[PDB]
Amino acid sequence: GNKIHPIGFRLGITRDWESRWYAGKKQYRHLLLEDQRIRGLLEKELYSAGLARVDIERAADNVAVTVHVAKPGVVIGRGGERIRVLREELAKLTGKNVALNVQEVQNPNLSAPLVAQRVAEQIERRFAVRRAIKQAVQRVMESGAKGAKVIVSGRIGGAEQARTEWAAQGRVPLHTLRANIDYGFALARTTYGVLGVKAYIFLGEV
Amino acid sequence: ARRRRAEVRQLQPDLVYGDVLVTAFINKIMRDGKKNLAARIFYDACKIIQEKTGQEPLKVFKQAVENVKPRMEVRSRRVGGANYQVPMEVSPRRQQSLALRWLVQAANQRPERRAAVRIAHELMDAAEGKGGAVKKKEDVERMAEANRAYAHYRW
Amino acid sequence: GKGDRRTRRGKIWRGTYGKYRPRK
Amino acid sequence: FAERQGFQVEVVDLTPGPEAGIDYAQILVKGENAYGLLSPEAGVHRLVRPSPFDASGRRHTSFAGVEVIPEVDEEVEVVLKPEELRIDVMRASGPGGQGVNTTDSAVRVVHLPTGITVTCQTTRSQIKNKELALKILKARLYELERKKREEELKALRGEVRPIEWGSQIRSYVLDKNYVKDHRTGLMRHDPENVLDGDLMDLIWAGLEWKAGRR
Amino acid sequence: ARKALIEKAKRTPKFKVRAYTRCVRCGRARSVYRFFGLCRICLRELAHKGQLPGVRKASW
RNA sequence: UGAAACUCAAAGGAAUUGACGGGGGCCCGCACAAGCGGUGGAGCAUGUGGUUUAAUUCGAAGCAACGCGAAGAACCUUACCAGGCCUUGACAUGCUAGGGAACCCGGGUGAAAGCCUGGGGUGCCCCGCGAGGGGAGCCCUAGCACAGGUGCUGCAUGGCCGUCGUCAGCUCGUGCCGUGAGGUGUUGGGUUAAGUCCCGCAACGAGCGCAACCCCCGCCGUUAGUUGCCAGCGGUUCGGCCGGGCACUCUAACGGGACUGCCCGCGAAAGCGGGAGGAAGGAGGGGACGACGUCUGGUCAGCAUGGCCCUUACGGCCUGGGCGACACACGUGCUACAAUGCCCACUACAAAGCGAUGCCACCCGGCAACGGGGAGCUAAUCGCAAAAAGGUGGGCCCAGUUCGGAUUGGGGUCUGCAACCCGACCCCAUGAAGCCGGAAUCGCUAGUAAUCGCGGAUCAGCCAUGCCGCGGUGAAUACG
RNA sequence: GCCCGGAUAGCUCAGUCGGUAGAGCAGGGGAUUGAAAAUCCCCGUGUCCUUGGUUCGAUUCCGAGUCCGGGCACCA
RNA sequence: AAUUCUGA
Ligand SMILES: [Mg+2]
Ligand SMILES: [Mg+2]
Ligand SMILES: [Zn+2]
Repeated sequence: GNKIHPIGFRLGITRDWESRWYAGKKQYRHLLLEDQRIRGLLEKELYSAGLARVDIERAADNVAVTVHVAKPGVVIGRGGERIRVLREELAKLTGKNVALNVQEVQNPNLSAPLVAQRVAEQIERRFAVRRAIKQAVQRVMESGAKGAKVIVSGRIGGAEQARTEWAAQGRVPLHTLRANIDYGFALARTTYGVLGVKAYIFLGEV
Repeated sequence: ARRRRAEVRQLQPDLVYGDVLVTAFINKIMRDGKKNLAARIFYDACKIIQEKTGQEPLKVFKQAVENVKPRMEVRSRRVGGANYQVPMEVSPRRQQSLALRWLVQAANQRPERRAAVRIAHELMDAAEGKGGAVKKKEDVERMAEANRAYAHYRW
Repeated sequence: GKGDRRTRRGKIWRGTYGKYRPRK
Repeated sequence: FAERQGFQVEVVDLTPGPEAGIDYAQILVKGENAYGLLSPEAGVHRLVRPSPFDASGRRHTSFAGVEVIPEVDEEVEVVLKPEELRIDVMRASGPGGQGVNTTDSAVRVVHLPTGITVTCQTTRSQIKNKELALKILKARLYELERKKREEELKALRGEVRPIEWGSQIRSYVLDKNYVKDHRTGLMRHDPENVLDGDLMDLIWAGLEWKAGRR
Repeated sequence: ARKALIEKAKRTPKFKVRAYTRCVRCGRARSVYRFFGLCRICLRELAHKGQLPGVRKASW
């Protein structure tokens, strides 16, 4: 039982936050709770896009909701009906100006949360996990990178003897700070146990 | 201490006598790092010297601390099922440490209720070759020599 | 001693004030 | 269990042993209608749990037997009144003199309701030999009249005692956590709770399954 | 006794003494910093994800 | 010379890779030695076994469980018991019916929960001023599908964390050798904390490891000036208090510098020793980081979730009891046995954090805890706040005492609806055992051990002696 | 039945001129070991068979009885 | 010069 989260370890430098906004010790509670109620509602209606991140800035009485995705589409619809009914559901419980935004992800294979949900689906759709991993990893390194690593917990195939298939490629020094490595973690939900998957995508440096 | 031969920490020269040793002696009288409430007692003893012998507490030191230095003590070893506690020489460095220690302990034994009195007196009897610290010196030297039977065990 | 509730350190170790440790 | 219902305990015997556990435990519990309550719990109780006396902690099974017998007869008295005894006085045999030929020294005490006959010729008198033959007939009786209180009581207990793998009355397993009464078929899920004295119910059922076939 | 418990953690009935803290992510009742309002677990999992403004692993 | 009955699904040879050795060789860690202070003795605080109680919920079990969950159990918490009640239910969705559709306010019986019962009256879609009701928020009674479970299964699981281990290790690709398992690389030689590196070598590279890249502390500077200042002087009632000033102090941001670069000794190099210069050397002192993996370890009771089980109760609510129970037993801690001491009076030096139904300057009452008033503070500008040991001078004079403070009796203050269980403080009177502790046993190699005090977290208050930080004084020993 | 000897901690045995109750083992607590045994510390442990007497008072000295271990029961 | 660990 070792290894610690590679995000909270890079926060300082390397990786940036995901919700920056100063606050006073009398609101922080209520406001921070708001951000959660947002990631909670954005959790459901948005999974079809691949919410690979949700940065939220806030100066005061406003919100800088930015939902980064690799495939927008369903986020808006074809003009402005969905992304409009989302600002609706939003302020339908948030007293502020939900200033929404939407980025794009050019290489969806180089985004951990994506590759995570990806395999997380190949699992629920009964696929050779032994394959799906060596294939999802055989997708990154080719589509440009230097390191790749995926991990799946016990219950592969349903065997009661819970294993844990490793599988990585390239380089992945989780000890080296100057590197920036994308980390992801999705949860397959099948009839038997409740598997877990981790994605490790290596990128830049300096 | 298996790699380096450790290091002989440095003693800051005294701040009255200028002796790198007149401090090593106070340090042993220092309980809880209170060198002020320690050196005080010591200096209050030096006044019991100059107030009970014209001898300046300096030769009462280089003498009482020299008449206590054990030439050889016993350091046990075991060759294999051998309860042989071999006798052997003492490192000039060690000697001092063993001395000063026995001096404080001995001091802390006398029936004098104050303190500096004890240190002063024990220093007098030890310079005058008859203090409880020397009692431990001969006691130690008896064990030694008396076992010269183990002379081929000078590890 | 540090448990004698009727002295100096009695209150020091305790963290209170009383007849045996008035407010300066 | 016998301290919750209100009954009183007497530890007639308890004895340790080598490593850990218990060698023999014999207890006497009183109170009104006590045997009827601990009569169904008479057999071999199986246990299945992770073995603490193993390094790997493997799942292991343990067997132990429980016997139950009430306190009926207690006295010890065999006063053989010379009512059923046929004493004979035959002439002594062996050495002696005129007196061994002419004195009816030898005696034969005959136990008529049994068939056993003891004889004595050790001494030279009849009244000391019929009395010495009763100090012997009483002895050989004190072993063949107690041998029947050991043979009428070795088939009076029952039969369930092999302790083998396959002779269990109830199974206690803390692994998956449940109790299995192999007589009635019930499967209780509180094993750590049954190990405190809550037995009224499986004794309720063992007194229906047992006295339901006769 | 968890859901039906937070449904008593929301109001502030008779007296204030029975007013007690409670995490927001889960029903944690112990180790809850009035400040954030979250237990030490949720708190740690969030401070790790980065969803916490200005929070960062110390070091001295 | 030499069988059978019976019985077993193997007995067996050599050769891998490991593990183990009361085998060997080389080299590490407060592992022992060296050295200091502590436990186990006493009283007490806390956790645990046991025992008992109707219940004393539960888990954790050698190191790696036991001041551990628990960083705040009087009802709350609360999951346990006794008792009173509620069942569409405290909550999420949705359906159906006439009520009813925002809504606020009484009475009665009961300990409370709950059941009963008394009123104002509901904008609104809107044919329509209207009789009416379509009406959306949406509350009430009845019905259905459901909700709920801290009930079980941590060897069904996720995630997270402990330990080996801050150990020097573990692998892959290709080639070669071996029929193969498998080895070689990764051995030997030397060095280092290190599979760090150097040299050879059927190997050549590479990956996960260490390191470095991150922060704190030390030396220096640039920019910055309501903290600091006669460094310069001014007036200065005399407190940087005034104006006035960035040279210091400091505060936070960006950089330099140390790298074995320079000399000399050794070696083929790597590298080691010592010397200087330098504030600082051979990883300068601390963090943070902890590999393939082991322990079917622990955790369904933080959350999630497979599976089993109950659903007018295994759910929900309530007053109250319990988790605090004591003839015993183990662990971690606190205060002590004292003169390098205790008590008494007076006066000084820190750091890190923390304060609006919040920390409280200063007066007045009360010996006091504590209570009135009231100013200042969104805080490098006011307060919490006195740091303590110490420096200092006056009395105890070695007696279980002016040591030590357990226990008990009497009196009060403060939160809190409420201190019998069961709180923290104040005063008086009580002053028990303990005179350094059998066998065994704990930590630490330097600003460390010891000693002394300050802050925070949770929290109304607190059983906090626990935990996480901060600073004052400041050692002995290491041959091996 | 005669003569001789004994019973004392749960077990096996010692012991006093009458006033003192002891040894080894067992058993309990702690300690070591991962845990057992072995080892080490710390303790407790009795109408001295019952029933009478003398004595100031008896586990001991005499009387009776109960049980146990022995030796004796020959000449005809 | 110092014994033992059953059986998924
Ligand atoms: Mg060290
Ligand atoms: Mg054996
Ligand atoms: Zn939580």
